[PDB]
Amino acid sequence: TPQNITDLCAEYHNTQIHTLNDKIFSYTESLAGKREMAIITFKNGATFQVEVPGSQHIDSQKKAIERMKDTLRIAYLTEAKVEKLCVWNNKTPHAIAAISMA
Amino acid sequence: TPQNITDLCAEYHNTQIHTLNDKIFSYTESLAGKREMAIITFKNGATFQVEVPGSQHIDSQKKAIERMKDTLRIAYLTEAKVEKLCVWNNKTPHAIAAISMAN
Amino acid sequence: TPQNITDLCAEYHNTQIHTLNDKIFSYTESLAGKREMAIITFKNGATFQVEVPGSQHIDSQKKAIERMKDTLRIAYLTEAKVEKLCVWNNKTPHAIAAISMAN
Amino acid sequence: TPQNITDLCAEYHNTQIHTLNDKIFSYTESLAGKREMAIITFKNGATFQVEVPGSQHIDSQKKAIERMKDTLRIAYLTEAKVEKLCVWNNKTPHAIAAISMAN
Amino acid sequence: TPQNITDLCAEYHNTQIHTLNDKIFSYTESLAGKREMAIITFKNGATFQVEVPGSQHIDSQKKAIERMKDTLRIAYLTEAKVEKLCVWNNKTPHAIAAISMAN
Amino acid sequence: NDDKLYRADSRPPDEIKQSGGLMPRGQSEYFDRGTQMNINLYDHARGTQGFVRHDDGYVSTSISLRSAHLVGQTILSGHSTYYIYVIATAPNMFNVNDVLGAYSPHPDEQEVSALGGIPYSQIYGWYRVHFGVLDEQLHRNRGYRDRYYSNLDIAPAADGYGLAGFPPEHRAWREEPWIHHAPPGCGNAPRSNTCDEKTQSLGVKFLDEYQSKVKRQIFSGYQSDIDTHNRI
Ligand SMILES: OC[C@H]1O[C@@H](O)[C@H](O)[C@@H](O)[C@H]1O
Ligand code: NA
Repeated sequence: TPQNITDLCAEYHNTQIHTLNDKIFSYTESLAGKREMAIITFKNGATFQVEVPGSQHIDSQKKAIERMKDTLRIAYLTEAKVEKLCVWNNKTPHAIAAISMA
Repeated sequence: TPQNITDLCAEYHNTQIHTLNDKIFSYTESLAGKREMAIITFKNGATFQVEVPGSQHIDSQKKAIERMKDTLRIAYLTEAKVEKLCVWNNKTPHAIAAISMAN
Repeated sequence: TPQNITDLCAEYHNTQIHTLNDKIFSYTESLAGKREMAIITFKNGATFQVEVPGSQHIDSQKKAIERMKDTLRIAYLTEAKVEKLCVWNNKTPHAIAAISMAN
Repeated sequence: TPQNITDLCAEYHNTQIHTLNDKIFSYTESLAGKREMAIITFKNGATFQVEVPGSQHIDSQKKAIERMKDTLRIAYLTEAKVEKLCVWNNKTPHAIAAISMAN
Repeated sequence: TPQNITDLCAEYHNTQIHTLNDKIFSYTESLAGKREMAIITFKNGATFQVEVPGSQHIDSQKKAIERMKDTLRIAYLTEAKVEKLCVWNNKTPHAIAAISMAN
Repeated sequence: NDDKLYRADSRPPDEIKQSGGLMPRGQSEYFDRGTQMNINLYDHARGTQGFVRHDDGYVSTSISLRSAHLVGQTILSGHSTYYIYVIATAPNMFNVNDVLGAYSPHPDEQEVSALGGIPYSQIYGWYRVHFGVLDEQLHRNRGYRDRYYSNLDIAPAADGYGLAGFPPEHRAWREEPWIHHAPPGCGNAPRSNTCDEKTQSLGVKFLDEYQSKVKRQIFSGYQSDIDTHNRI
């Protein structure tokens, strides 16, 4: 219904677009209790998370959180250029809401 | 049962075939609440979505919607040429019902 | 237990082997209601489906139907040579029961 | 707990290690009823199955059986050299319990 | 929330960071009952496991254990450099809690 | 290391992608080994240049952009548009002067040649050349893998001496270093078609082995999306 990631971001409070136009520099993944998450960085040091699933997520988001972590791993290993990230900026690191690749 | 995407598309109301014969230019995916969707774009501007699962979908479609986003993602990443898309032309962006890939 | 696809095929009455020794020419996938299926073709025109899950399938086949759709997509994208298909031929397109890959 | 495939295999009766150091020659998978299984071969004729899930398996193995079939498909398509297979030798074909890949 | 693997590791007892800056030398995977696990080695002989899931893992970890086995299998095949592993050292071999890949 | 090689070629990027790379003459796809072309470095290096050398199962490159441009201007004059492909080093690449030694036919050219062609993933990108003028903008190839190829180099000459492809009666096979690497039927071997058949089969085996490494890298990345638990 939004046609692109910028319009999607504008539908939510506490978000912003980061324009990276760069491949992921590092990919980190944890299975440790209460920290079942992924973190990625870019060569400029920008750091981002896919949050641990929690009470801030509705049920429909659970499959999507898993899909995002799958997308970040393949994007890292194929050196895919990421165009933009939409994130919640009230989290540290900023938490990924959406990704675009072009 | 249909032999191809064009015959499949014709079994449905409010559908049409788009013919791209091109790789996907952009792939966008979202996990935001109520916007768990994907959007693709072609270099000519054509934009399509995989709809957020909802009341318009029967249960047997849920796994297929998940598969389609997986397919679009890997098609994008591998630069696979997409032949045709069957889409519902009563959504904006037009909603994908089926994809065919071929060179 | 069968040791190859020809022998496995022979355990069912309504199946046959097709020998392709060729990569998949097109891969088509649908999420449309009642047609949640995949279709493949080869350059000679031979066309095959992975059927929509139905009353003909036992519970153990459900996961395997999904695996077969995974298999065909990645076989398509990697241009892997398909040796043989075992199919049910009381359906059109012929419905895939098994696949063998070899160069 | 074991630190390698040979030690892991040794924990079970009716097992043995095959040292192959070779890529998979052929990959076969089936969604036919009661034969939901994978079969691989090597160029020297050696043939191995991943068993149909059944009462010889405990519930925790079910997820690993599915993972193993994916591992074998991936290995086949990538022409990855398989180092060793741990198998049960009281089945024909010998049934895979574990796989190692090195380099 | 931690911003990197070193800070994540510091949150846990009986945990250690190994700095490898190397690709995985071997990947082993098992579906044998009570040994549904993965083992990796590095060329210097360092050996690590993904543990068999059990009651030392909370429910939320179950999915993540499966993800880590997916990640290790494919990191091995793509020869991806692993930067660091966060591991529990109250197990032999040390058990993986987290992985970072860079360079 | 991250060293690059360069090749002028009239074939455009879309065709390169469909072909799986920059292919030798007669070959329409990299991995599709249905019809097996002649692989012979000596024959390849001696081939005549309206194409930059690409016959007999190898594709030639230069060691700098300027060198490849100058060659492009010599050989591809009268293509209003051509491309200069920027190519990573990897062990499918042979330094022709090193492998053929004093029998390298065009040693001033300093050519490096890829056995079986240059797979798409080994292509960093490309410049467009319009009426001989290099466009300033390098177009980057999405199929490229930098960490992979920047950790690899060209083949050492010792891996190529045995593939040099000299005729059985050529004196190279009786001289160092090639005498230590001569295929069966070549040189001082009794009654030196065996030599050429063995050059061919050795080349096919080299390419089979090399192709397994490309498949492993590229097709493993293509399968790094799988999430087991979601299906389990
Ligand atoms: O198990 C799948 C098969 O089931 C049979 O009953 C049916 O006749 C076949 O067409 C095929 O669908
Ligand atoms: Na290199």
